[PDB]
Amino acid sequence: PPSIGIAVILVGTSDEVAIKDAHEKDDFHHLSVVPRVELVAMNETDPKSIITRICDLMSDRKIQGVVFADDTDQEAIAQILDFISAQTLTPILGIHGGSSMIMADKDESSMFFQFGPSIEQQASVMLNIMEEYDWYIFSIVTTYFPGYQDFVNKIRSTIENSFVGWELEEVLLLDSKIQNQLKKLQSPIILLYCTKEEATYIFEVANSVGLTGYGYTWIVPSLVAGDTDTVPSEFPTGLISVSYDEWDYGLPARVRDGIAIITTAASDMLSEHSFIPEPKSSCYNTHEKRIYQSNMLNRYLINVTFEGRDLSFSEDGYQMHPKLVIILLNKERKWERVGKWKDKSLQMKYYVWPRQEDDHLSIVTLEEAP
Amino acid sequence: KIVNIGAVLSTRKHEQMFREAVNQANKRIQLQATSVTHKPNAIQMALSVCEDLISSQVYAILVSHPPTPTPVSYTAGFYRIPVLGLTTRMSIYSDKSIHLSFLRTVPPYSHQSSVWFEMMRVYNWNHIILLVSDDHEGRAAQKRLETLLEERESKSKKNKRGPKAEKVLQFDPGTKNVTALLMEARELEARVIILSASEDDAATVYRAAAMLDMTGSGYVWLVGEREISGNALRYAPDGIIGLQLINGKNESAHISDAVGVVAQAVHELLEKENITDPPRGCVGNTNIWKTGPLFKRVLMSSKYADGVTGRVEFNEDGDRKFAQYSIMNLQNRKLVQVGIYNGTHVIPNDRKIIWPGGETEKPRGYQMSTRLKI
Amino acid sequence: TVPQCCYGFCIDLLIKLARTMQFTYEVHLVADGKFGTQERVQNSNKKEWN
Repeated sequence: PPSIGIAVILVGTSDEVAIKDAHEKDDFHHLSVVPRVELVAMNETDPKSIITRICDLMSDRKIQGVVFADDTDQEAIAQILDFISAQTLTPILGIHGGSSMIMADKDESSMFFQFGPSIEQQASVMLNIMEEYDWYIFSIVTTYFPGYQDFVNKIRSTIENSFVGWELEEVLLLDSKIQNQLKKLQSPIILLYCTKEEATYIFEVANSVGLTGYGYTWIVPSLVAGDTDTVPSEFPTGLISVSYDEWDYGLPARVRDGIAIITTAASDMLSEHSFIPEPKSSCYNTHEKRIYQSNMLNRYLINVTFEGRDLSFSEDGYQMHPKLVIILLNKERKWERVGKWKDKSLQMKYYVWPRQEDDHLSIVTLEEAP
Repeated sequence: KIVNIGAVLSTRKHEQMFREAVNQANKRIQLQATSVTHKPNAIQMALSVCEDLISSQVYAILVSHPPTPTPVSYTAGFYRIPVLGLTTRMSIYSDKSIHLSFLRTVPPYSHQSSVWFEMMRVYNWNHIILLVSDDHEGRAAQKRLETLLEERESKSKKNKRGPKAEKVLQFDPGTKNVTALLMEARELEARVIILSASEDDAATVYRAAAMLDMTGSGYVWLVGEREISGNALRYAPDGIIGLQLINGKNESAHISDAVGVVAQAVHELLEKENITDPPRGCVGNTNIWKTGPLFKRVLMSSKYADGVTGRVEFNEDGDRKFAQYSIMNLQNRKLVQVGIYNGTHVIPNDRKIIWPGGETEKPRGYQMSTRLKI
Repeated sequence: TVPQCCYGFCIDLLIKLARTMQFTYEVHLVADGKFGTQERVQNSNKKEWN
């Protein structure tokens, strides 16, 4: 079993000795090829540094694959990872930070990926939680951030099969007129699609709105949640945002996901096709022979199961069976873990949401017809 | 007070004339400049970009396309730096998501066949049959075709109805056998064949276009110069319909007048204050200064009445506005200029522009078929 | 998927309809079983008229 180079990019604070337990730990004899691990830490946030040390991973060492993770949520470096990745024409997936955060409009020639659900799949999880919310009052207010008409018609798509009359109040394309236009808000849930910095001033106009008070709900996305440790004081109190795990899912376990998905990505290809790619000639010198890449391997690499859980990356790059966590902010000034959502499947801590005006009317009974 | 502005292109004589641009530019308070060549390796391309440009620390940089191809711009976004484009008539560059910042010197093909949608009165033909290659930029292209199309319905809210559409077909890129496309074309009663493609794209288009005589006399096949450019003249069909974007040859003089507007932009930077000078070192500067969005509200807001290339304009996306395309009628295995739009200005030729069929006579493609199916 | 016999007073009314405004009447049958409806597909969230 040949050991092919794999670039593992550890950004920020990380455990290298433990990274040997997340990389060097073992190799699976079920495969006709072996992993070859490359682990270093370059903490620079400049993309030309990603080009530097990555093009060094190709230049000095010889890598058939690569992996990286981010120490922050800035996705410009991810856009880099796309551009230079396809420039290298090799797949990779962000395991942490903005690297794990996907961006819109994945490059066609790019075989790279990331760890996370689709914004579509994200909203789907938001719907499973809507079931967990057991609330019929919804609405749509969101900005020009990516997926605008997309996630619009995607909301209309998620409720497009809805038989129940659960009310989605209105659609709002966000842009003084903030609260002036937004005052029509009715439904108990507060849900929006925009950036997190966009959510800072949006949340400022939300405190300016005051409609966020108790007896109402607030929904936000995984990336919209951003850093759990980062709480803008203007966001809704204990706001409910499910996300991919910022705690539970191991980033070194994500390293097992990367190197693993690389190996299994070589499983059937090396098996039948018996084709593994060579390392790129050079960042300068790989331009001509670059025609030697084809779409079969990654296409063959599509269907996969990581640690038994489906590892297939979506044609858009998301995970076939992504592991998402039901989550919310708390009133303790911390993000409260509200559960986990595995595809349609989901879990939570309690049988009720976090919960003048009366609470509710029990009025217990038993059905007696008529 | 030297203000640094960037540029990129293939032509080195254009780099000489770019240094020349910094001079009269400095005349129209001071100017700075730096340049970088074109690297076949994209890694080398944007790499040496970050070498020069970051060190250059210009707000925006011109770029050509010696033929997506803006990974150096992908570096500008790392600093959220503004970007000044020229070349591509493809609107993948006009996608705002990937690169939040790019400024095209002139409008791409984005309005190209849409100028024919303006010609809906010109040819007075209300039946629109849509052919295309299958690609992203093409997908958005026909999407815009629907927009301006659907735009008429909004205008139709409020002369014998309006410009009705027909089947939209995006041919899978690099089509061996277009027999599916032309096959669909046979059933069409309309004579209006609307498509646009790259050269090797257009291969089966113009080549196989008459293979079934799907262009058969009276069938109007209209397109742009970007469709007519390249090998399109080799197999070029008889009496084909199309135009040529005004000044669509080269971006050199477009770089001249482009600096013409650039001085207006930095002049607004002089008309502004508290702007963030771009940081020098790429490595070591981890935060994009807010001047990028300032460069959006500025370089975007920049409008020059008339430049060396004519009126200097920009769309809402900031490329050009009211831009012209020169109508060129196919004759003698060549395209003879039949006029040009303002975007709105109908210019009839001196000679009658002849259809692929007999002369210029305007057929009606709405002709019904006796066979009536149920 | 081959030709078979078709007749009816309705289809007759079609025939007379052509008998007013003349168009050669081509008899085709249905493919699916339903009449038709704009309907939801299984994926892609695009209107499917059935």
